[PDB]
Amino acid sequence: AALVIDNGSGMCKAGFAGDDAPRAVFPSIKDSYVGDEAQSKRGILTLKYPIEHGIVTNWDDMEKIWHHTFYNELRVAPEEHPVLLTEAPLNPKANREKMTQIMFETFNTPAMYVAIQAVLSLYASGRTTGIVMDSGDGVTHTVPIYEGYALPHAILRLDLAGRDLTDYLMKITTTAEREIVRDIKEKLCYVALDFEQEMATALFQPSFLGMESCGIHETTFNSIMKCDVDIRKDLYANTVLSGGTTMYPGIADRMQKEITALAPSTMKIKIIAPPERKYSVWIGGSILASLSTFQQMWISKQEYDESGPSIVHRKCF
Amino acid sequence: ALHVPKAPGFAQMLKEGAKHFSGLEEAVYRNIQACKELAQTTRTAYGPNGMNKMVINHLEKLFVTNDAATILRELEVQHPAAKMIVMASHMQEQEVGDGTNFVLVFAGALLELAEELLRIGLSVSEVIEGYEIACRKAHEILPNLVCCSAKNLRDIDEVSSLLRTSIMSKQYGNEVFLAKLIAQACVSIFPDSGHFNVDNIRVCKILGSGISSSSVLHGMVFKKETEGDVTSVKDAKIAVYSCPFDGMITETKGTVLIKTAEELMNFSKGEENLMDAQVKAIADTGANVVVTGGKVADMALHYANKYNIMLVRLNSKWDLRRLCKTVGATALPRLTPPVLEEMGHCDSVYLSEVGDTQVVVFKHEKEDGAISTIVLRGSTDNLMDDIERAVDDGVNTFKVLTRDKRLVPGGGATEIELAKQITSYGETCPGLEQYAIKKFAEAFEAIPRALAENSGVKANEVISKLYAVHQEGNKNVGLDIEAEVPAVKDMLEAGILDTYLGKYWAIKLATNAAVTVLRVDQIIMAKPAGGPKPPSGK
Amino acid sequence: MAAVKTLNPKAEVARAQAALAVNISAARGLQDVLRTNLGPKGTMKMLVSGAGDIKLTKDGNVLLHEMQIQHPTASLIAKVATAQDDITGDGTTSNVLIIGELLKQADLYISEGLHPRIITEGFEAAKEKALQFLEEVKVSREMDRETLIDVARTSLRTKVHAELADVLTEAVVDSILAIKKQDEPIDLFMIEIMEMKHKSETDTSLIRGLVLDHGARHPDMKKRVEDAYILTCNVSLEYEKTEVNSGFFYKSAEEREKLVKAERKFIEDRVKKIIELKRKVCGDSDKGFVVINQKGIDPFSLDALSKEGIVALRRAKRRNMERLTLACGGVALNSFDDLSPDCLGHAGLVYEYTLGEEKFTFIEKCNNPRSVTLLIKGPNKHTLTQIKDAVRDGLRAVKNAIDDGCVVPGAGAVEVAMAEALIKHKPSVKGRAQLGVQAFADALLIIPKVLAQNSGFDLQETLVKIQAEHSESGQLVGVDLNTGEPMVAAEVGVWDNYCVKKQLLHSCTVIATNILLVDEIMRAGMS
Amino acid sequence: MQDPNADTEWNDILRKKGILPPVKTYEDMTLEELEDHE
Amino acid sequence: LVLSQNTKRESGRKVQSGNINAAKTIADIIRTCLGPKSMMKMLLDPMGGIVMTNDGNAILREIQVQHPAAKSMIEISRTQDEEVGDGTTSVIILAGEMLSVAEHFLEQQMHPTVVISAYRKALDDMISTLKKISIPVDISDSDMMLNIINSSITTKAISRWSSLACNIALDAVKMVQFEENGRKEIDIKKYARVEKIPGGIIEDSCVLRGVMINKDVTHPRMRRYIKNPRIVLLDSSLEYKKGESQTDIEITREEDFTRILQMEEEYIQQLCEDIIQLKPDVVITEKGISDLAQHYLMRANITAIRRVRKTDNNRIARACGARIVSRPEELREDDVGTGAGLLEIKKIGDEYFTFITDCKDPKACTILLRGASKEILSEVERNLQDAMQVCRNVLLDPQLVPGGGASEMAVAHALTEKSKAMTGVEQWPYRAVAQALEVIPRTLIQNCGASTIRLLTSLRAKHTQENCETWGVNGETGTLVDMKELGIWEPLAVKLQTYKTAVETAVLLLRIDDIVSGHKKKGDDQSRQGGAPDAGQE
Ligand SMILES: Nc1ncnc2c1ncn2[C@@H]1O[C@H](COP(=O)(O)OP(=O)(O)O)[C@@H](O)[C@H]1O
Ligand SMILES: Nc1ncnc2c1ncn2[C@@H]1O[C@H](COP(=O)(O)OP(=O)(O)O)[C@@H](O)[C@H]1O
Ligand SMILES: Nc1ncnc2c1ncn2[C@@H]1O[C@H](COP(=O)(O)OP(=O)(O)O)[C@@H](O)[C@H]1O
Ligand SMILES: [Mg+2]
Ligand SMILES: [Mg+2]
Ligand SMILES: [Mg+2]
Repeated sequence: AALVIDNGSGMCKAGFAGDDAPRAVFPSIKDSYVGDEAQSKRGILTLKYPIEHGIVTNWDDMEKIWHHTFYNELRVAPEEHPVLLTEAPLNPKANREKMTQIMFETFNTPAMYVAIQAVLSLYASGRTTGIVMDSGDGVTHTVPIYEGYALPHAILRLDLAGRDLTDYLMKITTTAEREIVRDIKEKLCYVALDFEQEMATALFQPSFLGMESCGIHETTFNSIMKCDVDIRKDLYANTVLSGGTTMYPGIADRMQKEITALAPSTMKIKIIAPPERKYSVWIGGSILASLSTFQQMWISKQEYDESGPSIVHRKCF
Repeated sequence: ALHVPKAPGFAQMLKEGAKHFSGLEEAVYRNIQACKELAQTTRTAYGPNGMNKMVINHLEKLFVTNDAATILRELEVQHPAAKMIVMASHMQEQEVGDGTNFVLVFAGALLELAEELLRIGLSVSEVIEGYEIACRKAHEILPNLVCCSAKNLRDIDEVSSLLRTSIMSKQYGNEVFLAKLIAQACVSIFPDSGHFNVDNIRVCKILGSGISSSSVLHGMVFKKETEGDVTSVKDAKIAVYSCPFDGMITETKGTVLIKTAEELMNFSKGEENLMDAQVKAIADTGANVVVTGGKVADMALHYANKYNIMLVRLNSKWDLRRLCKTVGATALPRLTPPVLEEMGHCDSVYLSEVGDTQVVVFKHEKEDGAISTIVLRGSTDNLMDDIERAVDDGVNTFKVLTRDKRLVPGGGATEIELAKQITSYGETCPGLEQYAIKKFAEAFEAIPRALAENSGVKANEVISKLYAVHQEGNKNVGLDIEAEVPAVKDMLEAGILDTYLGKYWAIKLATNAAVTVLRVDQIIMAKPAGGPKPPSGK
Repeated sequence: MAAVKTLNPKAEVARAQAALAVNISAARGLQDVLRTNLGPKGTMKMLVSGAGDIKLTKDGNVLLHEMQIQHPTASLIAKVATAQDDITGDGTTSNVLIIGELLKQADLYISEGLHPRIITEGFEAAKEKALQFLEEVKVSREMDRETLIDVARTSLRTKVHAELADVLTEAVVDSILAIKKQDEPIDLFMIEIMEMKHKSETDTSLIRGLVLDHGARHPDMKKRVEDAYILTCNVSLEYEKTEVNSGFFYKSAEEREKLVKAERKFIEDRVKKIIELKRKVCGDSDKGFVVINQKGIDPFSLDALSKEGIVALRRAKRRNMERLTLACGGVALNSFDDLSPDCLGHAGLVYEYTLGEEKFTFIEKCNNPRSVTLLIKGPNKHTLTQIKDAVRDGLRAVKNAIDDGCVVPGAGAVEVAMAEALIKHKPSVKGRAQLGVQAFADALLIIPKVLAQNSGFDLQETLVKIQAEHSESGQLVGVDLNTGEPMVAAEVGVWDNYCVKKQLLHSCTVIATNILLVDEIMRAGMS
Repeated sequence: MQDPNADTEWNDILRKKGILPPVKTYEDMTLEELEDHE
Repeated sequence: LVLSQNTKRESGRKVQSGNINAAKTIADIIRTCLGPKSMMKMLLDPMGGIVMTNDGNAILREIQVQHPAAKSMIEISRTQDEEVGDGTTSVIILAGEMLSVAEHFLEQQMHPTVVISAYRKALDDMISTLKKISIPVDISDSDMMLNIINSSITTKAISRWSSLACNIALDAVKMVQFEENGRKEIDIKKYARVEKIPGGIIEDSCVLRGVMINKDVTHPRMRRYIKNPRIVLLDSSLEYKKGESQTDIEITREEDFTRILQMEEEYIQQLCEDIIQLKPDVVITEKGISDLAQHYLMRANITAIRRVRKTDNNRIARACGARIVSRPEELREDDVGTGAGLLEIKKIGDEYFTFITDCKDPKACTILLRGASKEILSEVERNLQDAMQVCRNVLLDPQLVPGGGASEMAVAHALTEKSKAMTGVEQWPYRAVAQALEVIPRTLIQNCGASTIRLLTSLRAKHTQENCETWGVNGETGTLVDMKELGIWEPLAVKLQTYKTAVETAVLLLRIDDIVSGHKKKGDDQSRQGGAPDAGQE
């Protein structure tokens, strides 16, 4: 089979291909028996999670985690199973070379592949083309995808995530009380089609927060407009949202309306954002690792030995 | 007793949606039938009388053309043997640029005749032997059929007469105009060195004035506007920068650390004074035109307007490289003033409005340069795309003539002479190879047959006439398109000629494709994937 | 995927090698199932219908029709076995085994690139030589009770337990040796077979008379008659309405009463004729009178006959007419127009037996009955069915041994000897059909092989011992199922039917040849 | 669905994950019919 | 809309190539079942049955198709089987080859009417050539007729028992030969019944000098063996049945019920007395016989058999020389049947069978087949039908023609030699139809496992000499032989009908260019057939 380790700036969410749920959610997942079956895990339990804002800070930590998400929470061997790792969109090449050196050299994995988290999210929803708006805890990303691959040239990156969202709400300071504001953020926070008619009975606009770059709907629109005019229909009509940040307000229709406004009066835009399987990236990875085109895309161990960081970078510089 | 079970072994162990075909009946004949369907799909587009096709691809995009390779690309060919013939046709397009439809027609014909021979009782191995030996004879023969040669590629009348044939099959009605344009463009390029690069012929498609309004431009055209207030320049001193037209910033991270009210008061004035100094150094080198591959800053644009410099912004890097080749400049990664060698020059750089489109034109007056543009006017984008394909055919023919200046007669003359000579060779070869040699010979008849069928005349009358006249000794005789009845005429004296290399490679690739398709005996198709397509091809 | 699938897309097709593989695999599967049926050391299979009914069987034909199979080759072989059973009664398991083994031995050489046509030519040559060797080794014997007993033993010991086989032997041989007329083909219909479900299975007996599965429906009728005149009739003694829709019309209750008395005059007259015959033939109560009617008898007629002391059974079987006229010795009548005492038979005993809810009528002590009955007694329905199958096999066996006065040694002896003769004959065959001959020989050799396999011995060692003994001595030898050693089948009383062996050779060769020459199985009659 | 449901493995994986939902007898013969054969 | 939603319509070269490909597919289904080295096919009926055969019509009859061209080819096979009873594979293969060589000419711009005219000319000349190369035969030569029948069964599974099957078919046909009132007739369909009892051995199968039915005596007192039976046949029931009218009776008197029942008994007595007046030994009825009638017939010492089929009764009439009657009062000695030499009723297996099997001059017979199983005997019956139909075709037209493809090659050569004088445009289709006849030898050679190219070349060359019209192929050795040395001689009628059917179907399928499908039947009112008036007709 193929181990599908979904880092997803969350937990490890590792398992096997074919499983509808991961089997190794390490971060925040016996005793009185004999052996080292708690101490070895007791060490990892208090180890800081390397990925911050969707980027790996401490690699030794991450490697120790993976090693403990292979030998302890899966009780398997990576020397015979291909691995599908996940990376955040627009992830530096250096991080890719590091993780590929870890897998092929340390864990001696026969073959591996690194997929974009938004692409796997789109896969778990069953589609292969569309523009994914991924807004988590630290970053916001718009990933246009056509034929199942994240077009590396139309990835617009703005920053208005859970933190930036709860910020203005705090404005309306202490950790516990800004987390009361964040509890309200976690709970119902219905998106407003029009803030006028929503405040009458009491990210889209940078000025609201205090930024001066662009809204998320503007971001999606321009990411669609930096693609093929023929696939434009598919991008506009298959916009898939993901991320607990964007889920909390449940923003579908405000986006839809202002994106329709921006787009020509031709393409009909439909946004599918009701899943919330809480393992979308994992299921997308499992689907990919189950396919045979994954064997096609395999960066093999021999390929790695022959090319190195160049094979991880897929040439084409 | 109401169901036949799968036989023990491979029939049972095979996966669910997989298919297995084996033998002449399940595999060879089905492959030949698929290739025949392909050849039939593209046959009616062969030649000047070939009709256009309106292919709509999966993205609902429309292609109106009689260019075989374009139709094949935009068709979703799913049968693997047909896929192989298309792979051969695309290799022909890549190597030569013209002759893809010949490859298809000839491969389909060879496969049909191979099916015939297998039915009479020959083995695929013997068919392959005969086809290969006959291809070798065809290659031995073709050099002797060469009638003309270019003898000069710096001229424009000879080059126009030479490109006319390649740009006649496509765009039959207007072939003197387009051949003139493509000859003008090709000869402005093609330096004293024998190397000719086809990417240096640029084609700008602007809409609205009929194809006769097309023109050649010794220079470059960009469907852009100017960033500043200046729009025209008569003695361009272009300075090209791969960097933006802004102040250089740090690669790590930059923070303006203020600790005194004075630093705060002076920072912005210092920034603008720095920008003024930079652009004034550029202007003082004499540059009146600046072309940046990156963005433009508001202050830098301000000062470029102040010092009367025309600013142009080219988003693409290939556009920047081609502009550098055009003007004789060097893309500087810094905003430093250019040295006398790093600067480029143009007899004119101006903003114009061709039709609805606004364009920036870098126009030389000399009848040369490193890059030339063909501005195609036309009432339809599809029409202009078809004319661009015709331009590509003419340019690839010019390159083939730079590589090999030899020419063979067209209009089916070379094909008929090849058929005759290879039949005469097969009549001498004893053994079971003679059948396959004679079928390989008769396969050439498919070309004048398709030309006749498309002209609207009886292919049998035409082929009989051609055989009779080529028996009398005339190897340069081919069929006449200008005849309501079956007729024939001297292809040479008419000026209808093909490229030795074109025919060479077309025959080689078509024969290899047919022979490859025949060598298949078992096919084991897998269940169709839902995979996100090939990873490398993106 | 082929020619047929382009015209009928929902078509199933097996071509050349695939078709051969399909057919041979199915044949080998049937053989694997039936290998255990062969011989007395075989095992009984239990077969449960979709209703839950139980069958205990060792019979190849029964097992075939009862196995749950849907294969075309299995259908072909089932029909071949059904023909074997319909004509000979035995030889079905051996039929299936020889078919499967011919197919296997031919696949041995066809996998080596040999064409099946040449194997079939070798099959035909070997058939000729084997039929010759069979006619040569057949033992023409005057069919005495001892010989017939040994034959029926060889069959019944394969089909049932040893004690029950030793009983059914005497029953079957006596039954046939009784219903048999000198040089006149044996009508097995003249052996009724009645099963009773009350006592042990070793109580199965031969009644030298008849057993009807019904009795008298009038209670006052005697339940036992000693010296009985039997009147076998096919005359309605119940009320029959007119064909032409008559109906009665009366103007008074007295006229209605007269019409009620009159409407039965027609049947009262036939009852009176019977009663007058009874009085004229037995003027006292010393003898008895038994009427057996193929048609009905209404309660009025039953009363009229009981009053005179007649035991009347009604609605007997159309075969019992002939069985009673051949056992007892009367004449079966469709009318009592001119009936005489010569129309009557005699039975030295007639009585009735009640078993639960049913009644039986025994007619015994006939003089020289050319018809008898086998009373299959047993405690279970499946025991009775098993014994019925066994007695069918045994009756067919004795009939065939009498009809074909020759008899062939058993225990695979004839097969061993025919294999040796075929192998010695091989050089006289021209070309590679010698391989077909070899295949025929090793196929014939499956009977001793399976017999050894079922007695619990090593097939190869036993077979080499047996072939060695037959080549050094020439004595027709087969398997001793208790020692695994060679034994002379003719000396130990293991006999087979020459007709059965010939039918095996012919039908097996023919069906195997036709199967090997199949190159396409095709189901395309859909839609 | 995003793609046309056909004989492909992608739809099958989606289905496995949970997306893209997937004369008889003498019993009937009359008096006349019974006589017919007998 | 204009036409229904379910109405599809195809037109043009697509339809033509599709029909030709469907025909070619039907031909490829049964191409391997041709010749003495053919292989069997095990087809599965939708009734759970099985059909093992190498008979073209059996195969194509158990297949069902949806393409109308394939339907036309199956109808070809049916027509050939009904007319001549052989050639059901040769006809299909020839039609397929002709449609192939017509596909060749329709790919070019030749109109189907031209191909059709050429086909009709070629058919005329095929007929002329067959009649010219044929030979006559003396039908009184039993050995000659047996060899003729062997040449027809050598291809079928019963070839193993060839003397037996040949004698069976010959005896059967010679007996069922019947002339009455100046009209010769054979009628193998109604007489010469084939009755197959599974079991026994095929070598004991025989044709009876009489008939056989599956019936027993009505009463076990009847005789089952009679050595000179006088036989009476009846269409009427010997029972007392109701009248046509409403014959309700009304009873008031006491004696009337009993008298009516006695009247019934006396009517039965009177019928049986009308019968006994003729003093028969056997009485055979198509309807029932009452038990009282059995009593009276038995008193007369008459054996009676009831519920016999009308066809069986007609065969018994033809065999024993009797006339069926429906009113015993109208019975005559001219209606009584003498000619039978033995009536027996014997138990075959577990079934009683009535034989009338010592007849003198029986104009009907029963072929008693014995064998391994029902399927094998069904195949034997089909083969015997082939043999008998061939024997009949011979006795009608005693002209003989050489087989092994010799006739096909002779005709091909004659047509090729006549084509030279044509000098028109139909010479190509003509010479194609001439060279399409060689698919019979070709297929034969293929089924042997020999080299088609070399052997067919040697044969085509042999048939160009003067006295070589009889040279053909040996289907069991893969060589060339003279047919007067091999012995394979077909009936001229068979070959004529084969060629005619093939050419006519080629014509039928070439005239089609358009298919309209899906439209409804428009007929539901009890399947309207013809009922209507006309214009006078007086
Ligand atoms: N004026 C003409 N008369 C006859 N044949 C011509 C003429 N112009 C071009 N051809 C023939 O048309 C064929 C090429 O046409 P085209 O459709 O472009 O096929 P390809 O794509 O293989 O070049 C060549 O055989 C060429 O000789
Ligand atoms: N006591 C015995 N010892 C050795 N062989 C026997 C004995 N009884 C029967 N056989 C052989 O076993 C074979 C199979 O017996 P049976 O199963 O009744 O025949 P079938 O296989 O036709 O049902 C027969 O060929 C018979 O000769
Ligand atoms: N022994 C033989 N050798 C060569 N050809 C034969 C031989 N026997 C028959 N033929 C020819 O081969 C063909 C066989 O016909 P067959 O397979 O029975 O199909 P059909 O007669 O129904 O067309 C006929 O043309 C016959 O003349
Ligand atoms: Mg061209
Ligand atoms: Mg037995
Ligand atoms: Mg025939």
